[PDB]
Amino acid sequence: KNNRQLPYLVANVVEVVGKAAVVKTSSRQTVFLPMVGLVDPDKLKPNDLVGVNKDSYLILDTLPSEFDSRVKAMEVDEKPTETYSDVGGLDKQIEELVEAIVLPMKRAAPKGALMYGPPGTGKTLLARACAAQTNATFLKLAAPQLVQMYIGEGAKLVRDAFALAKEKAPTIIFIDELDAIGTKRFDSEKSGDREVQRTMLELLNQLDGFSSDDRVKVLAATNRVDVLDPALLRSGRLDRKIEFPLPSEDSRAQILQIHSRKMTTDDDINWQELARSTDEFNGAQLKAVTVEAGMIALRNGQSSVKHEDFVEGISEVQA
Amino acid sequence: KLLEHRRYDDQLKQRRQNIRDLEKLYDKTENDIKALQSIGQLIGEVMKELSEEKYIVKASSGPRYIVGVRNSVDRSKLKKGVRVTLDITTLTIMRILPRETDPLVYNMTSFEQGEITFDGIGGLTEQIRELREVIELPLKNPEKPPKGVLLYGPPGTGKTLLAKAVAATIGANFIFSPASGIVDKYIGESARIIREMFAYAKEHEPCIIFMDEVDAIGGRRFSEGTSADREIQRTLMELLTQMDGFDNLGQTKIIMATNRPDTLDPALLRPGRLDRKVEIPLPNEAGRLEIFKIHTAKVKKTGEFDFEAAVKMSDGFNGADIRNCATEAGFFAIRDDRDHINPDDLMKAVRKVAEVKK
Amino acid sequence: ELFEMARTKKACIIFFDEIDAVGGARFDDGAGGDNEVQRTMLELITQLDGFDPRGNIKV
Amino acid sequence: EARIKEKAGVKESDTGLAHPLQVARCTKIIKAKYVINLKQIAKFVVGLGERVSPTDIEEGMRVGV
Repeated sequence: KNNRQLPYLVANVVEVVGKAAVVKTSSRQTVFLPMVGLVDPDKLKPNDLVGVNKDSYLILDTLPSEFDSRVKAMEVDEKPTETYSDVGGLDKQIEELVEAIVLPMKRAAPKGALMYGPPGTGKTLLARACAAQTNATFLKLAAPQLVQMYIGEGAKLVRDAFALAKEKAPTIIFIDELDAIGTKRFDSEKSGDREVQRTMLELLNQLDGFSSDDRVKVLAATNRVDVLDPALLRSGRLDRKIEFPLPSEDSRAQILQIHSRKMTTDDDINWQELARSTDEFNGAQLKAVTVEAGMIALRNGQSSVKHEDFVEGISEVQA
Repeated sequence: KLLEHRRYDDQLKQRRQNIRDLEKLYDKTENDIKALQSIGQLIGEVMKELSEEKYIVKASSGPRYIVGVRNSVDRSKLKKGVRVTLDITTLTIMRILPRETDPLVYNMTSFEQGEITFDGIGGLTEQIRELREVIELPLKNPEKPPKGVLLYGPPGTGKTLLAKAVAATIGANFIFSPASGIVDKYIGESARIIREMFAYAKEHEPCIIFMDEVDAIGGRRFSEGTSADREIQRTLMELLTQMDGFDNLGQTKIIMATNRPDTLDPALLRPGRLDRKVEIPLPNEAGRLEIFKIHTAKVKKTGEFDFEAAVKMSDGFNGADIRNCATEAGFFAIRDDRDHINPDDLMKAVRKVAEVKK
Repeated sequence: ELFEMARTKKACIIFFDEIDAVGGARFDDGAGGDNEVQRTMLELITQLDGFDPRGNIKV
Repeated sequence: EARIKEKAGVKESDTGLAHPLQVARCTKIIKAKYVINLKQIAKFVVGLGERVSPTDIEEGMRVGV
């Protein structure tokens, strides 16, 4: 009979004499009840999701903490498949990537690493690469969401981000432009943004809450960081300060390769030339050249794309 | 011919044993079945006793109500602030209650003492002693008690761990406070939060109160305008109220946390609120080497593993940076196949540790 | 919501006059109040990067 | 006509006391209520297992998340 409703009100707990429990509803209403039938004193504990007859205030079900907000705008692409052949030249850190994530994952430590350098390289992809590679839950997470009107909403979000990810852990939580939340300023004026700060602090505390979980992997990219912390460099917090240098030319020839890859080409191509003529392109500028050369190559009528085409992509002002 | 006794007892033994296996679950489930008749009953504290029956009780869910007693009720025991079970329709006392609130381990964070003692993070020893005497002891020597103690420097260096190591040494319940949850939104909940943090601890004392890095709920704010900063100031003051106010640390003590001190309300730093401003410098070459052979060498390592020269190259590191030094070589260890770290693993790390920062 | 209804309106031109409104590259995070405004870009920065089709959704 | 027609539609909400939508109040069905409140009254999620309702979760005329 009493089963069930979608959803219930939930409530949290104080007492668990010994048969006694008092709970405060999602309606913000406290009832006593002799501990109901469908629940277990261990299931019972404060701060919990529970099925409760809304009318009777009779707890029906214990509820797992699941729809405890994923701030559903939080974007979880689960371990998408991306190679290290995706954007080349980065083997430096790819090692470190492995060294900061893969190896800490599979043996017996860092809970996360810290990117810096401009993305569009596929820094994102690097994450996405390891998202495939390490097979830990990838969280593509924009701090703007962590940036909120509610007070400590972000922290809540961060806690949100923390916990449900800890379920999907092994997880790699990606963060873009940490400096968003990466400035505490200097001062006692910090409530100015308490959000971006405390969220960091909350995060720091989360990064502080554990050490050994490789289940939690924390990946933060910036163009460059602003404030430093031995939280920002720590075993169990952000351990690894990871450079993303704008690649070298053969590395660009390596990356342009991947971009030139799916292109139809007659091989007038010489990459290194392009690679030499180009300077420090994060991958997509090669791809931009790749892009333009194609539009060019069509304007040339060419199905295949040629070196000159790419030269003309370059020619399309790269500055 | 005699195989029947089994086929008799075989059935029998199990059968007769299978009796209450099944049968137990019924009544238990039946209780659960039954208890579904047992219905929830509202809660509240007595604001006061109007008449012996007549009560002023603010619903724990909501506003005040004029109510009477019910039954099995002691109009004696019924008293101000007393949690009582209340009625949904009759709207009167459905029972008289003990009381406590809040997620003790969550909104409040309740962990007893600390994981490793002061020694394991030793090399902060100045503080280690210095704090203990100004924190632990004033309990056990009735001959001010201390107001407040504020860490600063880089966290977790042992820094955040200090609290646990602190918390460990006293015996009090360590109660951790992260900040913003104390006023998320949640357009209110200030003292009720903090006083539960006070009062629960005040009842549960000895308790350690540790408030994390308190610049969102601490600090002097900005223009001191209203972002909801007026929330913070309150919250900022709620402590001030408990501190510059008569509320003492009876057996419950308060550890303040910041990574930077100058980030706090000047009035907060004041005695009557804070009697200690706890620095955490970086370990010296000694302190490092101290912490070095502490944090590090306890990870399995060769004597080949380079003890001081690492420390020589180990400079401006913290307690966890020391651990990083270990942890980094550990990369090379798992990279060199080492349970015991080897000097090879090490100083690659050391510079690499001395690389990113000092 | 932009990027949301971007994909709703797909084959759509997201057009910004006044990229200078949010500002451009800046250190005014060193001041510390601008951060969100800066982030608002980084917002715009972040999300537009990875998943948004810009052959259809024009920026 | 449309009134009484949509009065059904009205009543089609009005059972269980019930494109942004913001909040669906599809209200108080306990067996069941099949709605989300994102709002400070009785926040709700239908899920945890396979949880739907054939055309429409429930009510408000509002039916949805």
